[PDB]
Amino acid sequence: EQAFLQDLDDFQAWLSITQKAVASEDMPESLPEAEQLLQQHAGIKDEIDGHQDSYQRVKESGEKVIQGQTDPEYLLLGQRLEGLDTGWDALGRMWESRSHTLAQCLGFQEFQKDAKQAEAILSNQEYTLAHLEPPDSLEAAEAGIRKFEDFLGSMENNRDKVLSPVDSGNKLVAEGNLYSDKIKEKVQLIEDRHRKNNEKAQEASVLLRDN
Repeated sequence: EQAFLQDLDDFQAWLSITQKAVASEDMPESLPEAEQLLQQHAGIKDEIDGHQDSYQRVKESGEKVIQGQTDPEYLLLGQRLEGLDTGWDALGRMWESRSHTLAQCLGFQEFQKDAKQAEAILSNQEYTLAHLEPPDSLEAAEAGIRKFEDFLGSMENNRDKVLSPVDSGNKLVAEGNLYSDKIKEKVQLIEDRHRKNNEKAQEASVLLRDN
């Protein structure tokens, strides 16, 4: 009564250790962290699939071992095997659930990074659109117009960087991501500033041309 027990002891311990790791409530707070946890979770899956076969052998053998036995040792071993089946199923579900949550966390972190980039682009656009300098001379007049044209060119260049988080955000919300509240709010503010900047830039274009 050694090889079987050792393996049971071993698997149960591995199970206990893996359930704990998966039971973690640690939520990513950065995109690199989010990628880290995903990697670790992926590794845990490999360990789980790697233990499946041995789990089955222990399960099936456990039944034969206790079968027909009446000594306390076997009755206790029998209860222990019930635990194993439970913990094994519990682990599977815990993993799936944990995997599900980290994916959402990766999605939100990515969005957060892109959303912050768009906010910066937008703040800068707002700064430029905030004040127009009256030409002190012909040289200044040419410079103003030209500088603004390049500005308009950059608005067009960053267009994708601004709209990107809007599309990724809405999609996250559409998938029912757990951060939806924060995401909805940030997506709206971006959309609104993007809309206002464009309108304000169109008016400015006219101003610089007719004055």
